[PDB]
Amino acid sequence: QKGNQPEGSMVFTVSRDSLPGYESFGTIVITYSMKAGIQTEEHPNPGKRYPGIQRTAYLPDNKEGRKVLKLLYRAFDQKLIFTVGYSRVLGVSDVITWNDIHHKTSRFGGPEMYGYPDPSYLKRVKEELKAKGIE
Amino acid sequence: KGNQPEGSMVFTVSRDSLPGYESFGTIVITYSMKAGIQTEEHPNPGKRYPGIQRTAYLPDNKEGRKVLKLLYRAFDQKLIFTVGYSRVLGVSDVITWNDIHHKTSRFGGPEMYGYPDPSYLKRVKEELKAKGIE
Repeated sequence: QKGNQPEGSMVFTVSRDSLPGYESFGTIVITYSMKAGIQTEEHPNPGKRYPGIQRTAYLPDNKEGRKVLKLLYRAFDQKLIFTVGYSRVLGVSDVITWNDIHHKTSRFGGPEMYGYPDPSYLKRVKEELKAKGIE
Repeated sequence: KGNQPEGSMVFTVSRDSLPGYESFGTIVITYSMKAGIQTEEHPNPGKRYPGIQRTAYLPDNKEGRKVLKLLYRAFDQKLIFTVGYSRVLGVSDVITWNDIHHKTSRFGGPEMYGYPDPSYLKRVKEELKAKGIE
């Protein structure tokens, strides 16, 4: 239902250029700009500061991509796109992290590079949103 | 020449404007950097670092396009990123910027690494000149 995402903003814009696998369409560019803050009782280490982050994600500008954009706005409103805590790979804590809804942060390079082509990505991200009760 | 990890730099444009640069579009630069193993040119040779993805923004005006061309040269000369200490993460052994500052937000001004910031394009050109890209 409702998460512990930091304060911040979500905006988007579009480019006429295409993503691999979606050559008939332009590209949605989502920018998240999240503020530095102090962990609340809603976070794993209350009282400890965390820095802000900035992240950009990409979607094809087609009916399905715009539906996912709408669902991501819903998740952002429900404070579910990001959380604060441990970041698995580096094993650092007290940082802003993603929250199990994967975003393509590269245009190209396929899944190895968190980019396109990735023909099942839109289906996968919808599954991840549904797991948060967002459909 | 620097010691930037393997990776790619691409750009595209949006018709929407950045604060302070009304009636020009927005250049969107995407950097896609591969995980790797530190070389002898890095601070901890032999240690692995994970890949990163970063997007940066510039106004699509004359000055912004000049900066884009210079950033392409810097990327070609392996100077945009390095591997080392990140104060944000509080660790080293990660892919970091290399003292060529990028705006990773559209909005929110300097505190958010975004626009408006009337002195940014001058600053980034100076930082490029410091690496001999001019």
